Amino acid sequence: PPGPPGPPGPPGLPGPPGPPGPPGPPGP
Amino acid sequence: PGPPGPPGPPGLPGPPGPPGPPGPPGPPG
Amino acid sequence: PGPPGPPGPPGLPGPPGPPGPPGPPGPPG
Repeated sequence: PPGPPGPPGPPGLPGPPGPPGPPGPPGP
Repeated sequence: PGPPGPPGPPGLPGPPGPPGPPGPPGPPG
Repeated sequence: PGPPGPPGPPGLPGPPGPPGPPGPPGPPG
């Protein structure tokens, strides 16, 4: 009969970049 | 011999993505 | 039994990255 399932695939791509960070500190 | 088995399971999710861009400028002094 | 099947497909993309860092100080007052 057929062989067993192959091994797991490789890890996926890295995730996409996150969103922009928060606004910065009040100016001087 | 028998035929080859089915394709294996999908891989794990990839790693976390990188930090997003720097935020916008803060409010004026 | 036949040989093991082909390797599985790639996983999904990883989780989106975290928010970037805070922006620069705003203009002077």
